[PDB]
Amino acid sequence: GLMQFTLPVRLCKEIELFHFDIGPFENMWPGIFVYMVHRSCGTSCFELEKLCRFIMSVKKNYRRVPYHNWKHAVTVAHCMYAILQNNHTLFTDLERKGLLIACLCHDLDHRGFSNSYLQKFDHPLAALYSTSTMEQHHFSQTVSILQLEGHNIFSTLSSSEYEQVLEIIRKAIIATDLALYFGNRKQLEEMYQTGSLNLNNQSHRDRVIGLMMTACDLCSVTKLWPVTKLTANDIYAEFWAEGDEMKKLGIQPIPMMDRDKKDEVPQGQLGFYNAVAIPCYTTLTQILPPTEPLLKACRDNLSQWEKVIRGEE
Ligand SMILES: CS(=O)(=O)c1cccc(-n2ccc(=O)c(-c3ccnn3-c3cc(F)ccc3F)n2)c1
Ligand SMILES: [Cl-]
Ligand SMILES: [Mg+2]
Ligand SMILES: [Zn+2]
Repeated sequence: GLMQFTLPVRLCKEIELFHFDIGPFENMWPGIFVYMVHRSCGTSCFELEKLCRFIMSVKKNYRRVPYHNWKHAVTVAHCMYAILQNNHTLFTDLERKGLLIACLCHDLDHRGFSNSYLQKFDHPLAALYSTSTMEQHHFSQTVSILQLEGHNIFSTLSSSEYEQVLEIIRKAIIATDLALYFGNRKQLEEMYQTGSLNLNNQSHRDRVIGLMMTACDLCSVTKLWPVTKLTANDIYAEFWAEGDEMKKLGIQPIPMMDRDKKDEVPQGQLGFYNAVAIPCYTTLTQILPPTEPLLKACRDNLSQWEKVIRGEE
């Protein structure tokens, strides 16, 4: 039990900060995640043998796509770690366990295509799961991996603790469907502003955990500008591949996905910051004040894109 994961000094210090980038060394990402579980949760909350085997099976079931890959999973898990560590006392033992795993597993077996493309292609997954298509698949994949021999990291939880954590993970992964984000945030905005928000109301927690998941998922817009700008290439590589596939189905894609309209990206980023990312981190900061650094970094990156449009870069 007395085996700690230890990171070089720079990573040890910077991993605590919201804007940490996990770096280009793939083989350090597992250690970085176990490190975050040990500090967030405890060295006893998982059997290392089972955790390690769970992490490497999850890694294996992420695909070699430009953005929705293993690096994305660990990046989203790290943002969640930063939130839990800046909000120590507000979350239960089970919520800390469930949510880091939820974040690691939230895009399992992503193919690089939106729910929309699956529906218009008429993919079997779109028949199995009529809404939040990929997110139901992601949870399904999470459950399948937990059930491989020697992979059940929740074994030593009671039957009711176990049912609770799988329920936390299911809602967390479903909430990463950005189509559900708009309504979730509207409701949390209303409840905060009437003083009706109660963290003892489970269905209020559910919504707050929902908004944290959107925050962690979108967290590439909260990094130092050079990280944010370079992730955007990966994001748009997937978008333009989906646009190509739309044109193959005979559908003109939205401009976001059309690689012909590559000139419109800077304005498209402003819309996304203004319509999605700024509202998301604003409402998160209202509910969880210590997550303000995510709103601040997001605002800095909005300004960086405004400079791109104004020809200053
Ligand atoms: C038209 S809309 O409903 O506003 C809508 C639907 C889907 C994607 C975007 N969108 C546009 C521009 C971006 O930069 C991102 C972005 C930034 C960080 N993560 N993501 C992201 C988020 C996802 F959910 C999926 C894939 C992603 F790259 N997302 C907008
Ligand atoms: Cl601590
Ligand atoms: Mg997803
Ligand atoms: Zn994601």
